[PDB]
Amino acid sequence: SMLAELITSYRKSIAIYTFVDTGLSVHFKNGTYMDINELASQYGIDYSRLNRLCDFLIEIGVLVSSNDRVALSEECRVLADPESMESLIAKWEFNSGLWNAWLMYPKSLLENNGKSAFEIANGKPFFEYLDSNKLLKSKFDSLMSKDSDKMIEKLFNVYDFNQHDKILDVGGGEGNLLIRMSEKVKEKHYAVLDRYNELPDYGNINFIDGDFFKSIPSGYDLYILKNVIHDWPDNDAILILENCRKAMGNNATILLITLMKKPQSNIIKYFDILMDVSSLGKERDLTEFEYLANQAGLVIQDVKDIDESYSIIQLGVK
Amino acid sequence: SMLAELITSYRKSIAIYTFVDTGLSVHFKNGTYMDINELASQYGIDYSRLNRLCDFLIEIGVLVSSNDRVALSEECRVLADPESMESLIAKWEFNSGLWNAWLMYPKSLLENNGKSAFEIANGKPFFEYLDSNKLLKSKFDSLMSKDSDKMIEKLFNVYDFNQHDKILDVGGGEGNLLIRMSEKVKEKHYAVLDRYNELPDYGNINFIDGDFFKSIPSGYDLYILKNVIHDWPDNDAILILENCRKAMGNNATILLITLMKKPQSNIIKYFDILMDVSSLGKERDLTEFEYLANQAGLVIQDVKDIDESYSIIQLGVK
Ligand SMILES: Nc1ncnc2c1ncn2[C@@H]1O[C@H](CSCC[C@H](N)C(=O)O)[C@@H](O)[C@H]1O
Ligand SMILES: Nc1ncnc2c1ncn2[C@@H]1O[C@H](CSCC[C@H](N)C(=O)O)[C@@H](O)[C@H]1O
Ligand SMILES: [Cl-]
Ligand code: NA
Repeated sequence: SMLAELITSYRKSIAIYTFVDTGLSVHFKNGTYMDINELASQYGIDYSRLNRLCDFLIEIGVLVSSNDRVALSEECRVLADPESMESLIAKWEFNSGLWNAWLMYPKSLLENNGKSAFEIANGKPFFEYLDSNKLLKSKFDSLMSKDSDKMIEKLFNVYDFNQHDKILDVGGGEGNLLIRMSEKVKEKHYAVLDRYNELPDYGNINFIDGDFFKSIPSGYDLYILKNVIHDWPDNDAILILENCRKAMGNNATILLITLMKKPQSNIIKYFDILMDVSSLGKERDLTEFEYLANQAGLVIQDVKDIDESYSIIQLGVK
Repeated sequence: SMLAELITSYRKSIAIYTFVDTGLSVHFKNGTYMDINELASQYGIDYSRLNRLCDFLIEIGVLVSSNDRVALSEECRVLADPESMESLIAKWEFNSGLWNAWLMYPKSLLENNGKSAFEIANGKPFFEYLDSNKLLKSKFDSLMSKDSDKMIEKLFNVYDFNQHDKILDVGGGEGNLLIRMSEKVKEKHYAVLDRYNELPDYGNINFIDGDFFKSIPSGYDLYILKNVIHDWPDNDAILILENCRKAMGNNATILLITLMKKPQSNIIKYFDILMDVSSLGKERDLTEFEYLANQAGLVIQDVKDIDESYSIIQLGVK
C-alpha cells in the first residue's frame, strides 16, 4: 500500500548511504558499467550480498543493468562524484548522532522542555556535538561549503557586494561563501566568525573564533547571516540579530541569506522538520522575519528571491 | 533532485513513526476532522511545532486539511486503528536496535565475518536482543500474529490441515497461526515451539520452550515453518530442516509457509535487505529451497501460491 511504502521509504535512503559508505560509488564515474563480481573481490564483500544490494538499488532507480554489468542511472550519476551535493549529504546525513535524533522526535514534542530531539538523543546540543567530533564537523562544514558553491552565481545577480569594503560572514564555517565571493569581488576586508577548535587559513580571509550569542566584531559595513537564523528558536535568533545591531554602525547592512516560507516550497517542509529535530529551529515567512528584525531593533529595507526556496533580506538599524 | 529526495525519504518514515508514537493517530477514528490547537492542548505539544508536523503529514499524503483542521487521508485511515498491520509496523520498525542496525549495513558488507549489521550495532544477534527486551519482543510477536490473521483464510483453501491429527508450529511465537487455525479446524493436537521467558496460555495449545537448532519434538504428522527459513543463512536453514527430518516419521509432512522469489513478487527486495541487516537472512526461489531440502535429506512434494508473495512448500523424508 501507499502507507506501507512511506513507512519503509527509509530503506531507500540507507541503500544509497551504504553504496557511498562502502567506497563502491566512486567506481561509477560518467555512468560507466562495472562488474559486481570484480567490485565484491576488490572490497572483500560477499558477491551474493552485494548483488542483492545492487538489485534493490536497480528497483529504486539508482542503478541500471546491462549484460550482467551495473551503472548509476542518468539522474543518480552525481553519486560517483565525491564532491557532488548528493555525495556530501550521503556522507553527513546518516551520522549516528542525527540518525538517533529522529527516534526522539515524539519525546521532544511531548516534553516541551526546550530540548531538541538531537540533545535528548545525544546529551549535547547539535553544535556542541560537532565541537567534540572533528571528522564529523568537517563532513558538515564540507556540505555547507557546497551550498555556497551552488548559490554564489545566483547571489551575485540579486545583490551588489562590490559596494561594500569590510564584509563579515557571521557563522560562515570554512568561509567558502567569501572564498567564492573573493574570485569576482576584489580588494575587500573579508572576515568569518564561527566556533573553531583550530582557526582555518585561506588567502587573506580573517577567521575569528567567537560566539554570535556573546558578541559580533564591530567595524564591518556588511554582516552576512547565511543558513544561520533557521537553526534557532525566536529568542536565540533575536539575540544574534541584536548582537549584530549593537556591533554595526548606522550606515552598515545585515544581509540574511535564508530559506523563506513562500507559496510553492515542498523542500522547506523537509528543512522545517530537520531544523525542529536538530535544534528546535524553524523556517519562517516574511512576517516572522519582520518580528525578529523589530525585536532586535532592525528594519527590513529590501527582500528578493535568489531562487524558488532561497531569498536575501536586507536590514539596517531601525 | 530525484536522488536528493530518495536520500531524505526516511523523514517520511519518521513522520509516520512520530504520528503513531505520540498517540496522536488514535484521535482520528472514522475520518473525523480535528482542530490542531485542540490536539496540541490534549497532548501538551507546542501548537506551532504540531502544526509544522501536520503540514509535513499533509505534504506526504497521511493527513488532508480544511483550514486549521486535519483528518486522516482515505489511504491512511488504518493509522487510527492501533491493531492495524500499518500501526503494528510503525510501533515495531523504529525500535533503536533495528534503526541503528541500518547504519552498520556498510560495515557488515566490508567485514564479511559472519556478523549481521544488527549484531555489529547492538553487540548481540537479533533473537538474543529480543530475549533481553520483553516489551519490544511483545511488539515483534504482535506484528507476526497480525501476518497470521491476514493469510489464515487464504491458507485454509490452499492446504487441507483437517487431514492431520497432531500439528507443531515450529517458531510459532504467540501461536496465532494455530489459534486462528483451531477456530475452524477443531479436535486436533495443536503445539507451538519457540523461545519463551514465560509460556503463552491458550485453549488446548501445547506451548513448548525449545530451540529448533538443538532438537524438534517427535510424534507430530505436520511440522509448520512459517516466516522462519528467510531469517537464516543456508547453514542455519539446513540445520533447522535436519532437526525436523530427525524428529519426523516417514508418513509426516513439513509445510514451509514462506515469502518466495517468484514471478509477480513485488515487495520481495524490501524484505531481502531487511533479512540481510537483521540476521544475514535472505529470500529464496524454488531452486534454493530445493537445495536446502536436499542437503537436509528432504524432498519437495508440492508447491502452491497463497498470494503474490507467499507460497506453501510441502516436504517429505527423502
Ligand atoms: N554560537 C555560534 N557562534 C558562531 N557561529 C556559530 C554558533 N553556533 C553555530 N554557529 C555556526 O553557524 C553555522 C550554521 S550552518 C551555515 C554555514 C554557512 N553560513 C553556510 O551557509 O554555508 C555553522 O558553521 C556553525 O558552526
Ligand atoms: N532457536 C530458535 N528456536 C525456536 N524458535 C526460534 C528460534 N530462533 C527464533 N525463533 C522464533 O522464530 C520466529 C520467527 S518470526 C515468525 C513467527 C511466526 N512463525 C509467524 O509467522 O508469525 C520468532 O517467533 C522467533 O522467536
Ligand atoms: Cl522547533
Ligand atoms: Na561561508
